[PDB]
Amino acid sequence: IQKTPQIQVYSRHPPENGKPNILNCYVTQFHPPHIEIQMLKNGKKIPKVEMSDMSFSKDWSFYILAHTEFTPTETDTYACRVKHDSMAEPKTVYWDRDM
Amino acid sequence: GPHSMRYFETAVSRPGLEEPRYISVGYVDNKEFVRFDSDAENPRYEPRAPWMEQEGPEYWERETQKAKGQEQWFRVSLRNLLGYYNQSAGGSHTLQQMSGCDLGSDWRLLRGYLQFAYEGRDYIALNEDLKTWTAADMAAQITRRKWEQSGAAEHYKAYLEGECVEWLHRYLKNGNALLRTDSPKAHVTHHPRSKGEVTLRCWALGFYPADITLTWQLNGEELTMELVETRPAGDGTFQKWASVVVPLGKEQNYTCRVYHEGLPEPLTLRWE
Amino acid sequence: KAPANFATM
Repeated sequence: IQKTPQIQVYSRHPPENGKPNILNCYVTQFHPPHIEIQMLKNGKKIPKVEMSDMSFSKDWSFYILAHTEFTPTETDTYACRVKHDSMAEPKTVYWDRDM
Repeated sequence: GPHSMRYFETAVSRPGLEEPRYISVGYVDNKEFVRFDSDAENPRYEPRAPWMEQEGPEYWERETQKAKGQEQWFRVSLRNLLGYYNQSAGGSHTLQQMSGCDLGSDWRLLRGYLQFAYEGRDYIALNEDLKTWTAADMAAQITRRKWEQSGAAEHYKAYLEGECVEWLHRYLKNGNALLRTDSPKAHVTHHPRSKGEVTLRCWALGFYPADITLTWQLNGEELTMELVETRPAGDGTFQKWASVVVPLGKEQNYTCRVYHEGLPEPLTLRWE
Repeated sequence: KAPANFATM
C-alpha cells in the first residue's frame, strides 16, 4: 500500500540575497519507491538537479534528497514538485526562506 | 560510545521489467560505507567512505559475489510471495531486508537484527532471542514454517553474533575519525504571525548524528508547538527547528532547550 | 560484511 511523500524545501546555509547556496528538497516517507522529483525556479525546471541514491528508514518507508546550486534573490520563487503513485496530481511545495 | 552495523537491502519488481532491481547499502554508525546496485553497468559493491578504500580486492570480490547470491535470493522470494498473496502479474512489488548488529560502549554484542518487509510492510522478523520468528500475516506462516523446519535462525544467529560483530570491530578500528560527533549550534528567530502574536523559532544546525530534541518552556512547563522532521543539510550534518506562537512583548518568558549527545550539557536560549 | 541469506521465502 501506498504512503504519501512528505516534502521539505530548504537551503543548506542561512540564505542571503546574492549569495550562492544549495537548495534541498527532502522527500521522505513514501512507498513505492518509484518517484519523480523536480526543482523549479519561477515556474521553470532547474536543469542540473542532483539526486541522492534511494534509501529507506527503520519503518520501511523510502526517502531521497534532491538538491541544486542556487543563488536566492528577493524576487525569485523556488519550488519542489513531486509526482508519485500515492497522489493523483503532482505536489508542489514552495521554498519559504524562514523555514 | 555505542556502535552498529546495518545492511539495508531492497529488491523491486515492475510491470515491464524482466528482472527485479536489487540494491544493498551498508551502514556503520548509520553512515553509509558500502553499496551494491544491480542496475550499475558493472554491478559490484563499491566503497562509500574513504576509509573503505583500504580493503583489498579479495574483500570486494567476495562481497560482490555475496551480493549476486542475494539478488537471486530476493528474486525467487519475490516470485514465491506473488503466489502466497495470490497477486497476479501486472503490478509493482518490493521486498526489503534489514540485518545487522548493535554493540554497547564496551563493543560487546548488544542486539542482532534480521527483519524483512513486503510491499513496505512487516513480513517476517527474527526475534531478539535470535532463536524464534515473528510473522503476522497468514501468507507469512508458510515462510515461518519453512525457516523453522530448516533451522534458518541458527545460521542467521551465527552471522549476527560472529561475522557482523567481528567485521564491525574491524571497520571501527579502520574508521576512527566517524568516531566524532558535531554539536548543534542554536539560535532563535522572530517572525510576525498574527495581530497580538508572534512566532519564536528555535533553530538547531550543523549537528551529527541526527538524533536531537528541541523543546520550548514557559516558566518550567514544556509545550504541545510545531517541529520539522530532522533534515540533512547535505554536507553530512543535520538541521531541525521548533516553533511556538507567543504574545507580543512577552517573548523573554519563553526559553528553548536543545538536547544532543555531542553536548557537555543541554543548551538553553531565548530571543534577543 | 553483508549477510548471505539461507532458505528462500
